[PDB]
Amino acid sequence: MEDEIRKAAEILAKSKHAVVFTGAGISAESGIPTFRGEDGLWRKYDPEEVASISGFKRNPRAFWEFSMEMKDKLFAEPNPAHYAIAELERMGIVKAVITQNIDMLHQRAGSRRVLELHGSMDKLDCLDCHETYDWSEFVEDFNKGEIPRCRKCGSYYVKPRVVLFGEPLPQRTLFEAIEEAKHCDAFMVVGSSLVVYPAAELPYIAKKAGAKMIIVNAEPTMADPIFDVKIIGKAGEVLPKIVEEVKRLRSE
Ligand SMILES: NC(=O)c1ccc[n+]([C@@H]2O[C@H](COP(=O)([O-])OP(=O)(O)OC[C@H]3O[C@@H](n4cnc5c(N)ncnc54)[C@H](O)[C@@H]3O)[C@@H](O)[C@H]2O)c1
Ligand SMILES: NC(=O)c1cccnc1
Ligand SMILES: [Zn+2]
Ligand SMILES: [Zn+2]
Repeated sequence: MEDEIRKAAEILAKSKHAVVFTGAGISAESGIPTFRGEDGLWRKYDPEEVASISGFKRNPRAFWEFSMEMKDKLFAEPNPAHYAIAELERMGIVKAVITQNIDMLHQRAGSRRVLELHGSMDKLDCLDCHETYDWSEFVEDFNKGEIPRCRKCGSYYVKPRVVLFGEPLPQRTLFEAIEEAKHCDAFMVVGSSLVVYPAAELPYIAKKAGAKMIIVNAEPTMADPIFDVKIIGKAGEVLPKIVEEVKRLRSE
């Protein structure tokens, strides 16, 4: 059973307002590659021109062609980990999910409260005429290698609602996440290296507030010491185990 998974369930089974923070690691088992080798990535492309709002206004194609070359799974679906977290919310334990991912796999899995720190691929906006579109109107053409283009004014500046270099983090969502970390009674990290703000700081904020800390990651992080329970392994495998044990403790 492993003492780690049991204690995690022991903690969750006792909390009425738990919060889950997730990073790229929770979507690896869905087919979406993590941020591994980001250093090298910036050796092939100028981050300023292909991934900043400034480079986007200067030439939209750089961003889109850059995305086409790197984006792998466009029709990925939530894996067991996402569902486990949605089941936890239905059970009255998890009250919120804070994620850095832009894949929306938490919502598609049933989570009702998802705070997206880096935005998402849900919608796009034409910067010239202000038409808005759902990612679904372009997905197929994009997978065929076609740069999205406004169907109303024909502009090529159709920007997705994700945070790019040079623009601020969504303040109000960030505000809600921090408040979340301050009043939760259990804070669990899943698939995040916790290296950069806000991922790197939210755990410490919840820790100061008195929350019980749990982490499930494939590799250790520098924040591991503050966690009450830390599990090494895959989210898609560990999460469903924890939920089962919580149900067992509940019905007993
Ligand atoms: N400049 C830097 O030095 C640096 C380093 C790391 C991250 N970052 C930034 O951090 C942000 C993303 O952070 P993040 O934490 O979401 O992504 P991340 O890629 O940094 O971390 C994902 C974590 O998931 C773990 N993981 C992989 N597969 C897993 C699985 N199946 N189950 C559970 N865990 C698994 C990994 O071991 C890793 O620690 C980006 O903005 C990125 O640019 C920057
Ligand atoms: N899961 C994700 O949304 C994601 C986004 C960008 C890079 N790696 C993972
Ligand atoms: Zn337009
Ligand atoms: Zn809350």
